[PDB]
Amino acid sequence: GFTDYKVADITLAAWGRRELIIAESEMPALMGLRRKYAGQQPLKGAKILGCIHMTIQTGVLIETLVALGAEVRWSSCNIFSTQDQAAAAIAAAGIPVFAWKGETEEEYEWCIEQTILKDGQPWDANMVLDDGGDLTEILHKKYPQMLERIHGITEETTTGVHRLLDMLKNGTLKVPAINVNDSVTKSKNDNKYGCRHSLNDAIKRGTDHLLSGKQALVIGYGDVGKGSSQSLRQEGMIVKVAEVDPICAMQACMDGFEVVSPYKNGINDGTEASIDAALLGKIDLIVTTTGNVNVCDANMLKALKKRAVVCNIGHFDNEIDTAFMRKNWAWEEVKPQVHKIHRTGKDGFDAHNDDYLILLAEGRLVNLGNATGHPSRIMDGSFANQVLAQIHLFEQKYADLPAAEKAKRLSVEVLPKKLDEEVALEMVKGFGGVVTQLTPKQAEYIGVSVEGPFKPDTYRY
Amino acid sequence: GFTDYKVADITLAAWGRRELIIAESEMPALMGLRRKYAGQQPLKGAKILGCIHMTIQTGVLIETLVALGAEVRWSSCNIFSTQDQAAAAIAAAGIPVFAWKGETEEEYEWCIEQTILKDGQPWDANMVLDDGGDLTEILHKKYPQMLERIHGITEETTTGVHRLLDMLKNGTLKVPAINVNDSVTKSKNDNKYGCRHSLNDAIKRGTDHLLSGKQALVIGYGDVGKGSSQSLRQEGMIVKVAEVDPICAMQACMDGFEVVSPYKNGINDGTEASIDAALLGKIDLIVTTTGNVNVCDANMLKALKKRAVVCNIGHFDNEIDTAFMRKNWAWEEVKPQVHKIHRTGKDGFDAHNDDYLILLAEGRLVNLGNATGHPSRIMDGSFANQVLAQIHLFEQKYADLPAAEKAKRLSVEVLPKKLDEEVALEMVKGFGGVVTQLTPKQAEYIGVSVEGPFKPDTYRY
Amino acid sequence: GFTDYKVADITLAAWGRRELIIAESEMPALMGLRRKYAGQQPLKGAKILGCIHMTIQTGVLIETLVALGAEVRWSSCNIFSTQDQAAAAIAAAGIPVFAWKGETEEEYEWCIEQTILKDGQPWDANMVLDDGGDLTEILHKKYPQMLERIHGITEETTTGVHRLLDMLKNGTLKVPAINVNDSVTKSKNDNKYGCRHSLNDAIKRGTDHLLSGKQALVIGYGDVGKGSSQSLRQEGMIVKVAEVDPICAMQACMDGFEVVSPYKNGINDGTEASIDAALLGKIDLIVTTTGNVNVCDANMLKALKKRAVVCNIGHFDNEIDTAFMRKNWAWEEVKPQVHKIHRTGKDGFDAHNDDYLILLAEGRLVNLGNATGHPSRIMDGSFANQVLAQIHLFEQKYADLPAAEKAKRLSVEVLPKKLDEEVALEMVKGFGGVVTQLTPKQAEYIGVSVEGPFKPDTYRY
Amino acid sequence: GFTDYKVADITLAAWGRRELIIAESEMPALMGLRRKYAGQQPLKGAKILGCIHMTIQTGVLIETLVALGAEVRWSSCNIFSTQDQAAAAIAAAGIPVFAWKGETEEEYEWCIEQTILKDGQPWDANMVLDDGGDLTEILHKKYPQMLERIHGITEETTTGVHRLLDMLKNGTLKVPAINVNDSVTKSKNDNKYGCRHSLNDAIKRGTDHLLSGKQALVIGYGDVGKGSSQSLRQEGMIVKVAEVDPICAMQACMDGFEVVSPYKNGINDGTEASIDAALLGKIDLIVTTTGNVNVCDANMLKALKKRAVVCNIGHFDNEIDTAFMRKNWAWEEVKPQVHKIHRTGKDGFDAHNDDYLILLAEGRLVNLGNATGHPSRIMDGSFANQVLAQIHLFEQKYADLPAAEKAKRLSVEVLPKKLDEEVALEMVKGFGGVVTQLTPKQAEYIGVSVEGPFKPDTYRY
Ligand SMILES: NC(=O)c1ccc[n+]([C@@H]2O[C@H](COP(=O)([O-])OP(=O)(O)OC[C@H]3O[C@@H](n4cnc5c(N)ncnc54)[C@H](O)[C@@H]3O)[C@@H](O)[C@H]2O)c1
Ligand SMILES: NC(=O)c1ccc[n+]([C@@H]2O[C@H](COP(=O)([O-])OP(=O)(O)OC[C@H]3O[C@@H](n4cnc5c(N)ncnc54)[C@H](O)[C@@H]3O)[C@@H](O)[C@H]2O)c1
Ligand SMILES: NC(=O)c1ccc[n+]([C@@H]2O[C@H](COP(=O)([O-])OP(=O)(O)OC[C@H]3O[C@@H](n4cnc5c(N)ncnc54)[C@H](O)[C@@H]3O)[C@@H](O)[C@H]2O)c1
Ligand SMILES: NC(=O)c1ccc[n+]([C@@H]2O[C@H](COP(=O)([O-])OP(=O)(O)OC[C@H]3O[C@@H](n4cnc5c(N)ncnc54)[C@H](O)[C@@H]3O)[C@@H](O)[C@H]2O)c1
Ligand SMILES: Nc1ncnc2c1ncn2[C@@H]1O[C@H](CO)[C@@H](O)[C@H]1O
Ligand SMILES: [Cl-]
Ligand SMILES: [Co+2]
Ligand SMILES: [Co+2]
Ligand SMILES: [Co+2]
Ligand SMILES: [Co+2]
Ligand SMILES: [K+]
Ligand SMILES: [K+]
Ligand SMILES: [K+]
Ligand SMILES: [K+]
Repeated sequence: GFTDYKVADITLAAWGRRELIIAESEMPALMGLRRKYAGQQPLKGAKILGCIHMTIQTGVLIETLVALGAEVRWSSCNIFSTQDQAAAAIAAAGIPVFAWKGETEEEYEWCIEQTILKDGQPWDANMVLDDGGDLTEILHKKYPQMLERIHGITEETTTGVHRLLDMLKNGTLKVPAINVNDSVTKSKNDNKYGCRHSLNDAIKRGTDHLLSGKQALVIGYGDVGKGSSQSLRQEGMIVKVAEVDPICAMQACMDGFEVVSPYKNGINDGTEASIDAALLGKIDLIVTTTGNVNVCDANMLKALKKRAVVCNIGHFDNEIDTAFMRKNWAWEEVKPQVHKIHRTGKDGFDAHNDDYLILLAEGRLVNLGNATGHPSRIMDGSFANQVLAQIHLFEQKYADLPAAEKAKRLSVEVLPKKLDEEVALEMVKGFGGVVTQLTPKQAEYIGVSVEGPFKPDTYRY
Repeated sequence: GFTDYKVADITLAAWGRRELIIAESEMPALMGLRRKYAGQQPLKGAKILGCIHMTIQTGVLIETLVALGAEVRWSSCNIFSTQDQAAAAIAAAGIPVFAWKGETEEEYEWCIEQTILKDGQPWDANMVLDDGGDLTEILHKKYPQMLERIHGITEETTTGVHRLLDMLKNGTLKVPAINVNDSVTKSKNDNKYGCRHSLNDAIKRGTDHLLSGKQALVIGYGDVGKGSSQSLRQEGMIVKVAEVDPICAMQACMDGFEVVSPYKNGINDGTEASIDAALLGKIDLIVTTTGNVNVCDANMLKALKKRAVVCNIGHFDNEIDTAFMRKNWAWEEVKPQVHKIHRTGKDGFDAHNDDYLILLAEGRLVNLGNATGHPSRIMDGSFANQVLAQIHLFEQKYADLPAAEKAKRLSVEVLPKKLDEEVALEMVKGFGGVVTQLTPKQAEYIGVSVEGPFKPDTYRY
Repeated sequence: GFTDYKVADITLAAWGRRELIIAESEMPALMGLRRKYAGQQPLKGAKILGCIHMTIQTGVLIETLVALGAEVRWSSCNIFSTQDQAAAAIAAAGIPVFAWKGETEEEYEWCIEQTILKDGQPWDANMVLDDGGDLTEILHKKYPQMLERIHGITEETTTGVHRLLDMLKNGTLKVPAINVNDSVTKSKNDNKYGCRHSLNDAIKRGTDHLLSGKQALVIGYGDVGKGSSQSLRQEGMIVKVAEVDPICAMQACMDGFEVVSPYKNGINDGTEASIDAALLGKIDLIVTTTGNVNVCDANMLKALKKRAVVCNIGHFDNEIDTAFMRKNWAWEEVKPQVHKIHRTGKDGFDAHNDDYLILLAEGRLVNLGNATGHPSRIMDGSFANQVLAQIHLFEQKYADLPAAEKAKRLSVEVLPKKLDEEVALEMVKGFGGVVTQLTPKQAEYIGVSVEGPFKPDTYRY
Repeated sequence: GFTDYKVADITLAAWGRRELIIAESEMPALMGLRRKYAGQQPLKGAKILGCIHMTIQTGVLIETLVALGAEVRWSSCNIFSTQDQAAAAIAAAGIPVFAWKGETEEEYEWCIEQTILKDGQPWDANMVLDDGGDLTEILHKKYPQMLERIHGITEETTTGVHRLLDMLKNGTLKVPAINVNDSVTKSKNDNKYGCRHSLNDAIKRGTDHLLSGKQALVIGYGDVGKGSSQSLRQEGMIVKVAEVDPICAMQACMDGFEVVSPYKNGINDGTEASIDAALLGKIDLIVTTTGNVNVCDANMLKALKKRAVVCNIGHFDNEIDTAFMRKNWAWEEVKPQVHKIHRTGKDGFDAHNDDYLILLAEGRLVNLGNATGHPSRIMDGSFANQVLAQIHLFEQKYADLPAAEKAKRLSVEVLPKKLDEEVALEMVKGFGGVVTQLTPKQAEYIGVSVEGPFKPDTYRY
């Protein structure tokens, strides 16, 4: 009798359920929270709007929140990141989900509205779980009355956290948020090792190209850039790295990479003459990891080696100037989320043309677009933090506080290190690792409790 | 024309000068500071007490301070870390230096005193550069009147910073200090990549042991532990990692290491029954990296595989219970800083005994004891921060300020991120790396200045 | 009106053609032969029975053989290795092909018969291209008269060559063969680096398991074992290696792997008491690479850690005792070529049972069964050797020769080193690599020609 | 007492003996032969002329030969490769040895003659152990009557085997020889992994340069070139590889290296204009590994980046045109075996000249000249083959055979694979590895004995 959903094929639910059962055995921290908190039901009464990639891993996150007492309405934060068997299994469980792989931009917006509205009217939501900030901005711009009764936002990714901090700076953030990205068991696990696992994964599934012996250029060397560069280098690629941050560039040099710039002397003056055409003429694969705009621009695309692969693993697809390629070049679909971009003109192409580029996921997040994103055992850390962040903000009950009390708690904060450590401990135990217990003398020698926390907040790991 | 020094062999000065000239070509950030601030002469009047490993790298640091206007009196912070040709070259340049490789503990204390006192009476020092805090504590415990004329302390390493913070929280810190260690171009360069370069280097010079295919156990996975594990793994060792911090252990698992404890279930009950004898019976090499006490204890040493190598790369030698071995086991010197510890007895050993351990540098920090420590191009980052930290505190002139302003500036702080980035930039240029310059639109997009700083202070890299 | 084929779905032909166009640009050695030999038509009159994995890469091989003048009738040598879009593209080109992914065993035997028979009568073939030797043995055991007109066999893989050598020493081999496997551009490219690329690829596609931090056991350390071990180790797995060959075990040790046996002291007495249960109880992934029988036996499977992944990348599925699992344990299909094997027994599994193993491709070649096998740029080397071998034996015309001179040519040979090098050179050029030309003085100095061959036949590379 | 020796410092004997006792525990194959054969005395009556690097490892080899019953007279095959404490320890055991680190070329020849002659007349030698072929050449050209009574030669290295085969081809080889180099436990252990261990080791001891993030060019990708490339890559260097063998170049590409040539298009046109100056102007370190002549020629040396390090790890120094640098450029000794080559003129140099190269070991093999060569556990394999080869040829008694029998046995051969495997087995056991024993069914399946040999002679490993 349940119809409050829209997925690609509900008959895929049994397959999704089999994969959810597997993923549970791969996510000990998330399943540890399920057992620890099921009796006390900390999310009883919570009504969570969720917008994050509708994968098998998100499925385990959704059912954990529900198991702790929440009701949810869910959509994906990307048009290509949904796993249809995951969405089908969630909808089969009676959970409102509006997501499928290959949405159009209009369908993407429609799916978010379907979570916001129930039976044509605003849902009685009181919590928000977001990845990238799209759902968060729509609520602020269009549904401010709903935010009055929402207790908090838990944001997954670097880009979303940037947008939250902009709203806080401008005095336009309406409810407090927890920066889930900057838990060490998120940023230094998800962003880095997740992309290490899934970047070459997506490139292989999309192209089946040998990577060993070829030239790669990674734009950026943050957490995603670090993991992305290792994903290619461990496959045998000759990887060069571009960065605007000299500290990250220093790490790239020390990690054994040649730090280069697409522009002569690193100065992009807007002309084709500032492009290091000799450098780009050798690159077989360029990956953007910056969260910035136009870091693989039109003039870089013009100068790339013939038949090079172009992909983005940053959150939004404007890191590559795909708009330029649509306006000027002919797109030939090899298969879903794999396109040959013929640089010979806009209208038509010789099917045996050799002057083309291969674009993955149409410039969207390549790991989730052409593969399945991060593996369950890595997302275990990010999503255990998500559950702890939902519990924390829901227990605070910001929406119920008076005006003078709301003002003292309107912030974008991170979880305490003690909880960060406790998530990490379950992850380590999941590998069969054994952490040593400090003796009382040792604990006093380095000035910490035997239980932790073991590092000051300034520690960078 | 100069006789206020004490080195092992002044005839080594020409050799040391030849290596100093090479090291300058390997330290562009430090030498870059030398030229930029040369005419300004910002350290004129500075009289710096310096206590840090008297290596060739420290030699370039000393002559950078002198070139900027400073007068110094120097000693080493470790008995085995001095390079005798470096100390000879410094002494030959008319700089008071009291350091040589192979000091006794008595001679170690005498060397720090020869810097503190000039011609029988206390020097009119006004600045302090320290590595580990031994000189800092002597000043506070034995020469507190000299601290009245001292403007600040610049501390190199993790252990010294811990001691600085303890004095601050007890109200005993007499002068402000700069945590040079927690610059990213220090901790995430020196502590990590330095030990990656110099750990296997020191193990090779001491034993010439093949490392590939053997079993290692690294105690600790902080910055030193991360670099030490990679030093051994990149040589092909099978590395297991012990940690008390679950977050660091999580990093170790994701980095591809098995996380183990020397104690069953990680619980040391002080008894041999708690030792995982099967695990330690397979370890060919153990390395301590914790900055903690007794992390390789007497019971672990008894259970270690025969002929296993024992060494420490933390700052102080008490990470290993060498006192137990001195009390109970016979020591056979193979060569300087290499001993066979025969577990068959104290008062004699069969020349062909098979039941022994190999101890490097008598438990003192092994990279400087059995090799030359970190390479010049890495210490470039650390010591560019040291010079900047000295310039900062000396310009503050804390000692000449009223009491109301003294208590306001009495702190242990780090250099601004902007200087951290400018140090990193010179290091990248030294590799031939080219950093990209943000366009104005990109800088506005991510909310930074084109000049930087490029990261929020919370960023962990 | 061409209907002489059987594929899964001919409407996939255009997709396959798009991927064949890309594959051609990834296979410069194969496409170089196609253009070097097109006008000469060296395979005019050749009628080739081909039996090898019907992949995109095989498609480029087939169309190369056709472009040089040959007629072919093709099947796949494995029930799971066909790429249906590749089979469709070939069938759409008017080429008899009988292959689809997911054949039953009876359909597999039927497909080879459809190549052997045209219109119910034995085809007038004169060449054989084989991978594994199944087609070769059927011709010898069932169609011997057909071998009177066959000029030669070109065998792709290690297992197939073993079978050819057994027939040669028994005097049952009726036509000469070329050992394509033992070209250096095959065995030391395909067998090693191919599995390096495609082993972790298949495991990710089948399970999406995180590999970093988990425990793997690779049975065997030949060419396939070496590449498989590197596939897992580069992902951060802790890899242990098993071997019966001490020389190969020595290489594993030096490469940084712990060498272990599933049996106590390496002695398999057939009892569970000989299984090293403590070792296998920690293994998350076992991979067989031996070409031998029952190297992952029933008692090993009983002792494996719960939820461990089991797969074989050797040629035949009897490396793992899947017959035991099919007889005693309950199989739950997750998706095609992914089965959970519940060790709770044979009569009903619980969907939430935790005591299962995950078997990939039902024990068949996992890289081809769960992914797409080796990438085009690697198969370029193997299939360029295939073309040269087919040319060589077809030119010899063994079947049209005197009996005395036929006996002089009945042999299992490898291609000459000069052609091996010429294949490698085109692969090197495909990477943009530039080899150096020896000067005549240098060529004399080492006793070679400037043109090569550069190594004696004893050289092992 | 005993005076039949010449070494640097006899008082180093005790230190050398302590390191010999350690090395015995690192060489289980060599010590296993000592244990297995001591009672049989297989070398009773053997009188071995030995010319090979007088290291600690050669010391264990010498004492194993003596322990099996032989007498020896020894010299080093390189002027810089002797460890003076090893030579002193051997002389102190009453064994004739003529070697010291830092010989002149004239002293090198004198040392070899001191082994050949005892008390001014030819020694009653009957066996030869050689590394490089210098001793072999002198006997053929100057002492042919001694070769009448010599039963054979055991040659260690690739360059020496080449010289043997030249003499055999020309009919000038007077006694049979065993190619020790081409045992797999030699060439694929010593040549590869030995240089992996000792190349970066020697570069660090000589220069203490940071290697990570810098540019290397390895000339050659044979066994030594493969090991040398890994030695630099595992340290974080950006390694480019040069080769003339396209098969070896193919392996470099697949191993993740860019394959380049010092000459434009790989062609030397006899002028500086054919030098890729852009490439060489970026190289921080060049290593020659070829066994060829002038692979780092004068014009390459002129175009190398300022302050680049230049070293050779081939057997002979003529891989680098050191003669050109001697004639044209000023040499400044940094320290023993480390020279700055000032490219500003032959006359003199400014101490602060930036235009110099750093040459290690004056172009002689750098691992032995600037460090200690391969570690004991690797040399265990090579030198166990040496002992077995000495036994095999001494037992054959070629010198006592009639002319007609000599003709049937005058050859350059390798040890049988069975012995190669038994050497490997002891090396594997030294790591704690456990080799699996084949079942009788498994042995029959792959067609080998359960005892081995396990591979055909064609197998390349
Ligand atoms: N696909 C995934 O699974 C996944 C996971 C986590 C984060 N992300 C996304 O990836 C992006 C990066 O995330 P992060 O956590 O690594 O952030 P980060 O801030 O740590 O790294 C981004 C880096 O890009 C560099 N950069 C910026 N502009 C540049 C330019 N023009 N050229 C070169 N370098 C430039 C910055 O210096 C910075 O170090 C974000 O959009 C984030 O949401 C994706
Ligand atoms: N020799 C060198 O060149 C060099 C360079 C830098 C720092 N250091 C020294 O090395 C030490 C470590 O420095 P760091 O920067 O890595 O500090 P860190 O705090 O970043 O790392 C130390 C780690 O040890 C772990 N640890 C503590 N007690 C433990 C125990 N009983 N068992 C297992 N793990 C345990 C902690 O959890 C922590 O992660 C300090 O003494 C520092 O001064 C030496
Ligand atoms: N799937 C692919 O893409 C692919 C590619 C090439 C070859 N293959 C197949 O893989 C198999 C191996 O090929 P290869 O070239 O590596 O052959 P190989 O002879 O070089 O290696 C096989 C190794 O297995 C070892 N071995 C045998 N029995 C063992 C046992 N009981 N325990 C442990 N080790 C044992 C042998 O010592 C040998 O070193 C063959 O069947 C071959 O046809 C598959
Ligand atoms: N120092 C040591 O410890 C050590 C150990 C073993 C061997 N060696 C010596 O090292 C040398 C190489 O030994 P190997 O066993 O590796 O021999 P190898 O034949 O296996 O490798 C040498 C390689 O050099 C390549 N080459 C030749 N001329 C070249 C040129 N002009 N440019 C580029 N590449 C070129 C060849 O193609 C060949 O692959 C020999 O002289 C040997 O005696 C030294
Ligand atoms: N430590 C060492 N002791 C003795 N011989 C060595 C050592 N290192 C390398 N060699 C040998 O030197 C030869 C090259 O001259 C190689 O064949 C190798 O076996
Ligand atoms: Cl010439
Ligand atoms: Co998102
Ligand atoms: Co110190
Ligand atoms: Co086959
Ligand atoms: Co030699
Ligand atoms: K996934
Ligand atoms: K140093
Ligand atoms: K493929
Ligand atoms: K050595």
